[PDB]
Amino acid sequence: MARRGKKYIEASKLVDRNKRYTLEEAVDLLKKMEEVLQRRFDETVELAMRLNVDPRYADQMVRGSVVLPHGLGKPIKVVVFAEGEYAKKAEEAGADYVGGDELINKILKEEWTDFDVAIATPEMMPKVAKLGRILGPRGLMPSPKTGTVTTNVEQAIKDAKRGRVEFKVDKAGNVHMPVGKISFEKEKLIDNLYAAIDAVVRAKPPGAKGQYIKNMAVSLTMSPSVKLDINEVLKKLQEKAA
Repeated sequence: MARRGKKYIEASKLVDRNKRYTLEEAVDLLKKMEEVLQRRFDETVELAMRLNVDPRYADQMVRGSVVLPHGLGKPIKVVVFAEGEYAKKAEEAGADYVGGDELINKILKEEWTDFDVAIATPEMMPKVAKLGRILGPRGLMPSPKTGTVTTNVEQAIKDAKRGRVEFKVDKAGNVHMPVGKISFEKEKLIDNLYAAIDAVVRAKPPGAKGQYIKNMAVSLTMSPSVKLDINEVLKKLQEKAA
């Protein structure tokens, strides 16, 4: 498709390079970007924060959850990659699709992605990796950052079913949160974004020193990023609270 790349750079031209945007500006750009990108799946809206923490220490771990104000109409369809004891727990907890090598091969070979969230045990991730190419782009790859790689499958399934978004900073201090679909009306996306940003703000650990947030940006899965103005956003956020 000698079309897709023309579309990517056009969408990039919408962003002022070193410009740092308000949430309301950014969601406006995301929508304009999608107008150009015209993707055939409903792109996930992604929040990226880099935090000033070394999570090697317990007291600098950034970990939490938040029920975004606006999510997809329920029920949320949940796939769990699991074997043995964990598969039983998975289905007991109400997972829609529970499976191992067969499930994984069905997804890859039939290009079947009819579900809202994927969770995997740590033991299954090595087998799940080959799903990176179909799931990655659709925001469906199980990841520790979304807390979707775990042996505590029951709590992860229930959290997904309730729209509780889980986050966990990585070793480099980066948090990634999906905060809705681009198909959502903007007012909803702005709401979800304050909600998510506030949650990470409140997760500030006791060992966190100096300037907590070092970078913030929002993206669609396959679009350029929009940098956010950290101090503006935190001001807007504080002004609506205390």
